[PDB]
This record gives sequence, C-alpha cells and structure tokens, in this order.
Amino acid sequence: LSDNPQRQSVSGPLSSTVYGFVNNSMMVQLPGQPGIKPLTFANLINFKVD
Amino acid sequence: NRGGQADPTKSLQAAGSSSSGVAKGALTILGGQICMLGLQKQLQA
Repeated sequence: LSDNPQRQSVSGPLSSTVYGFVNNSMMVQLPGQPGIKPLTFANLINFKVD
Repeated sequence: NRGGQADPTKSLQAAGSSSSGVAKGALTILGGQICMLGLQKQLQA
C-alpha cells in the first residue's frame, strides 16, 4: 500500500476477488490534482529475470 | 568574444547499454507468429 508506481493491475477473473480489488483500487486517480510522481529511473536499470 | 559508416550491427550493439536489441524483438515476433499459426492450425484440426 506504499507508493508503488509499478503496481500491475489484476486482470480477468482474478479481478473478482477483494484482494484484487484492493490492488486495482490503489491505481485509480482521483482528479484532486494528483501528486503521485511517476518514476524517472525505470529505463536505465534493467532486470530481465524470468 | 572577438576570437582567439553504415553498420546495422551497431543496432544490436546497444542491447547492453540502454538496451535496444531490435533483432531480439524480431525473434520475439517470429516466435509469436509461429505460435499463432501453429495454434490456428491445430485448433482448426
């Protein structure tokens, strides 16, 4: 629940759980002059583990 | 105040520094296409 600009939304049937609702609901931007800052170091530090 | 080369391989050399490997993408699309055609054929089967 801390500020995570890289939180992925839950898709499909997994969106139909309360926990997935929590994960999804932290993303919707209330238009109250949003101050959530997108990251600047996301393209140079690279991590291709699979 | 008065004075006094065409190297396509370079496109893949940037895959390590600010990753820009385009042939890696070409591999990804080629594998995706082969998977799509295989699935379409076997589903029709």
